[PDB]
Amino acid sequence: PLSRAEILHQFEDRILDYGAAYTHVSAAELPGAIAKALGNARRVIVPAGIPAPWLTVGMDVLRDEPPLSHAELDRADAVLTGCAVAISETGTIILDHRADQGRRALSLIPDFHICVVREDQIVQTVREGVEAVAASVREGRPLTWLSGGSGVHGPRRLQVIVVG
Amino acid sequence: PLSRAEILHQFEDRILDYGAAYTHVSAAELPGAIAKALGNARRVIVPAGIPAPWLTVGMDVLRDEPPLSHAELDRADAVLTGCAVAISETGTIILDHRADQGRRALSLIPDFHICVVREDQIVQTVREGVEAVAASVREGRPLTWLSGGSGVHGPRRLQVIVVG
Repeated sequence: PLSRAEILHQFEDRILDYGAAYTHVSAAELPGAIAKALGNARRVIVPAGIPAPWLTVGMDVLRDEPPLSHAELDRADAVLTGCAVAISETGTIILDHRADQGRRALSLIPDFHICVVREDQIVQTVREGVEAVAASVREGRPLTWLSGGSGVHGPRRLQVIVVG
Repeated sequence: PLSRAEILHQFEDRILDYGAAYTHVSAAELPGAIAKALGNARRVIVPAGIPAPWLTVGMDVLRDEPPLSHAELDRADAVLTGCAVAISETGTIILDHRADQGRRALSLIPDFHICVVREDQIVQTVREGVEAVAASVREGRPLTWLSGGSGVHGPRRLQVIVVG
């Protein structure tokens, strides 16, 4: 097994090669990091399970209750989500669409995805990643795997924020 | 390991428990099965890589070149896709959005998904399923895992057609 430091560095490398933005911050720095990532385009879709402390005044928060129309999603500047697990070897982020991630449309239609990944959600191998989401699969939850590897198609911009 | 027969029966059970329709047909029967699944609502989105022989006169074929708008996708009656692999234990179908599956929007926005699964694409375990799509992940292809387990949220209707 790789060390945690090597895993973090590997994940970073793979996310950067994907063409995504990447930053690793402390919990205290997180709200600022998200704010910084949004810049002056602050119309951000926020799934119900995103912790309040991540959010900051000046965000134009869109909520998905009632569900945002395709047009509302397309007009949003960004979507902010957590994830289920991330895999360092392939720079993969897996969503299982729990409350901090929202339904599939929220990370498909908007053009800029800000995805917050806790340091402890990053595993080295695909095998471990699948183990982490096995229960979600058994529950019938959908999974979306977004990968750098070893808009029309989805968000053309991705910011990954590792925290902790 | 389960036998192929037990695997097929298991996959069927899990897909049926998901609330999906399920049929197992021969290759010769496939075009008819797809036609039968569409009924009188024949406006079907067909990814470029779907083999011509699956398609039948009377289908109102929509192509995604140029890309269909959200409204065009929402107005379509169905989308027809292949898949990457299916897992019997969890009734999971994994898409990797190759040419016979199309971009993520095509299986998210329309309300009725007809998904053709070759008998040889069905594996027993999640472990095997991941092995089957590992190369896609390494390539950076997105994966969508649709699962029964052991519209707003996506297609409210799913027809699975196992072939061969």
